[PDB]
Amino acid sequence: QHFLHDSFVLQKIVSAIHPQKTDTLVEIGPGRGALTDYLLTECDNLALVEIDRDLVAFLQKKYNQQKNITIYQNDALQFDFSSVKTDKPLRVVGNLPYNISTPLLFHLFSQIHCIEDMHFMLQKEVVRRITAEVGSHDYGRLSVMAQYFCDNTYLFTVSPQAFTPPPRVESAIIRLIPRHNFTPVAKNLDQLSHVVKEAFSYRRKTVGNALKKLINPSQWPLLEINPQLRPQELTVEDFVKISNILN
Repeated sequence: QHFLHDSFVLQKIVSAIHPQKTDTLVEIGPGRGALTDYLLTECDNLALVEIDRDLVAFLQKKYNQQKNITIYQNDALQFDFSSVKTDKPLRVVGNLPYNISTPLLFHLFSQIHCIEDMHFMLQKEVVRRITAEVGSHDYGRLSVMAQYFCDNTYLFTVSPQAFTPPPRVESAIIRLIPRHNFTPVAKNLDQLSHVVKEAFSYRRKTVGNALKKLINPSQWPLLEINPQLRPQELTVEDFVKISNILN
């Protein structure tokens, strides 16, 4: 676990989020509450989600007199964010390890109607992948799903020296904002997830070969997609189009 301790970074995070007392926030991976201590004065309610028993015990001692802090000892990967009963979508924030980043994001996406926006500290590489340009070596399954669900923005890089103990690599803050008002929509989100997972299973296949069990040769022209391209060359809407012809 890497705990953020640099006050400049911490304040920079608060500024990016711009918490308001209208807001209900959920912080995943609060650590010692370094960021929490800034946030609790700026919002209506702040729920902390953490699986570690010792961390939670420390947090409970720290915040049991704090009216607007609520603490959940739960697995964030299984957490039902709709169980935080409030009138408005939640603002999610947090500090995530690499190994849990994709599954936590996908989990949040599956409940995205519950979520106003997200600000996370992640390993810089993950942020690059989330915000990757079509065609790049960083553009893959994570890129495609995250960019289908959200408009995503790299905000700034954070050096290892900001954390205790320090990570081995650069970190970064990313903003993800659920999209609305776009067309075409994927009519079936499971179909979309399957198409994209299959497409990127073997990155060096042509998409035609990758998806040969799903799309036959006569269908590629209907999608106006060149099946000789590798999947990394397809746009998010290309994948949405693939998904929709299957439903």
